[PDB]
Amino acid sequence: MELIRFSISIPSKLLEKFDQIIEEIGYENRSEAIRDLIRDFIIRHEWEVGNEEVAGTITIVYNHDEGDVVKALLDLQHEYLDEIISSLHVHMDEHNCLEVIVVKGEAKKIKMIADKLLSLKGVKHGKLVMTS
Amino acid sequence: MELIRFSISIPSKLLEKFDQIIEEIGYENRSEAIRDLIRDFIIRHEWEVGNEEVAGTITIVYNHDEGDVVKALLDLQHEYLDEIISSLHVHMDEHNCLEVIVVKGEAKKIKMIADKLLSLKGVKHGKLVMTS
Amino acid sequence: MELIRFSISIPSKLLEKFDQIIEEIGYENRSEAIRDLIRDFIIRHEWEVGNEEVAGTITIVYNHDEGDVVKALLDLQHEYLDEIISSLHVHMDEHNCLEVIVVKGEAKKIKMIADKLLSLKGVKHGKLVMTS
Amino acid sequence: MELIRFSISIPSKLLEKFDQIIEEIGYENRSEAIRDLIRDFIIRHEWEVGNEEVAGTITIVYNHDEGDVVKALLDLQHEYLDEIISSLHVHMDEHNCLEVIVVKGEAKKIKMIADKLLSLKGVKHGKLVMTS
Ligand SMILES: [Cl-]
Ligand SMILES: [Cl-]
Ligand code: NI
Ligand code: NI
Ligand code: NI
Ligand code: NI
Ligand code: NI
Ligand code: NI
Ligand code: NI
Ligand code: NI
Repeated sequence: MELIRFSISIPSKLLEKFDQIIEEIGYENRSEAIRDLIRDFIIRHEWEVGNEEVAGTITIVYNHDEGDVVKALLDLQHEYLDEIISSLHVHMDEHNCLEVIVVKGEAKKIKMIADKLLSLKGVKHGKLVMTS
Repeated sequence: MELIRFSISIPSKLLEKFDQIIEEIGYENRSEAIRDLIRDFIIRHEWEVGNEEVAGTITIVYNHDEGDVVKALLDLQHEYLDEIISSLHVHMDEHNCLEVIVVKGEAKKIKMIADKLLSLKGVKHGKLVMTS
Repeated sequence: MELIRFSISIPSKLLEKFDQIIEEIGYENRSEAIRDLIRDFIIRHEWEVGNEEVAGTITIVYNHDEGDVVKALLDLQHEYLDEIISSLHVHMDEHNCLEVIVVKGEAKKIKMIADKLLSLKGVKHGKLVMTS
Repeated sequence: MELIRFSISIPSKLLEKFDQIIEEIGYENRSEAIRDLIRDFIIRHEWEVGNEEVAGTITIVYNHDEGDVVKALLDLQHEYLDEIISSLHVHMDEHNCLEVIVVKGEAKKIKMIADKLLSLKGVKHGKLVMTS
């Protein structure tokens, strides 16, 4: 409606990995993709602060052998019964596990639970995904 | 390492709600905020680059009456058995569903299926969380 | 403590299939296995009539294509939200599905729900399994 | 078809609670009751006969603190990846778990794993529901 240009300083290695992925997706340029990022952020954020009701999936990959991650995960999960519905676990290989934990409840409490889990030791990856 | 600098054209109201949320969270500059978003975008999409062997969860939400969405999904999924391992399904309310589909395979073929799924009359959007 | 012998009439084809399986398990004879059956029955039964609290797994295999079984299953499941926790579904092949539905609640209501489901059209197999 | 007749030695108190429950349910004779139990036993175990390719759910219940039960399970399961597909896990209370493990493979190897699982310090019993 009325465009304003500004500049940003970013480590070159990083900006290039971006350009590669973005180039792949079909984007015409950066401003375009960065705005998406920005636009999505704002939205994902108002929910996170929302403090309402969300249903979510916490996907995580972890080497069950590195530390007591397997221990911690359960203890942490059993600590939040009301918010944790059930959990799917797929043994990816001799050492690695993929586990998606379904959670329902107050976005605030859930976004803080997702954090606790993903903040764990053996946790390699992980991401929360919410719904209205 | 080399710190490259560049600028982007962005609509005001958009750039407004951003800075606006930026303060709240506690950033120092837009460059910090924006860089993160980028590091995160890379994390989320690097798999779409190349053809490495991936594995993860495809979370979606739907209405099991609103169309053939249900049969469609099964017919579709059952088409790519090899890539789709299992899938958890929570019933949110009387008509709306939450279903996490776990998969593993080659990025190109994975995104091929991810797209075909997300794009169906009945599928009301659905995020992806894939690693390698 | 004080053994009483009685006799039973049973289709020969049947008694032989029994003898085969029982022979396989490691049983020394029939009375032995039949008593197990009887002993288990009595126990599984007092729960079923129990009317208390149980957590259960309803495993079922069905050709999603034969009838609207896929339809019926969801409609029936969404009809019992409070009792149905979540559901795992594994696409066994182009036509067949294995789906284990987790349920919690009043044994009476749950044992009657398990029935409704397994009584469905496309339903080939199925069995309820309860816990204290 | 030929109706064979045979008799069995059974302890009274046992044969007592049986007939006792038989009336309730509404049977006409013990022979009806007993025959069913047998038809059902066959349904539940025919897979243990031979080596056909089976698939189903191994439902179990445990206490995630009571021993190494948890790590044990994972180490064990991760040993037979090929046969074990996925597994749903509900948290019942503060220390007790419910976990349905979905598998597919050859009867002999399936029962081999089923046994090794059911028999572990931490596993407080667990039923099997397998077909072909
Ligand atoms: Cl930074
Ligand atoms: Cl009969
Ligand atoms: Ni614990
Ligand atoms: Ni595992
Ligand atoms: Ni089909
Ligand atoms: Ni549903
Ligand atoms: Ni419906
Ligand atoms: Ni299926
Ligand atoms: Ni291990
Ligand atoms: Ni648990």
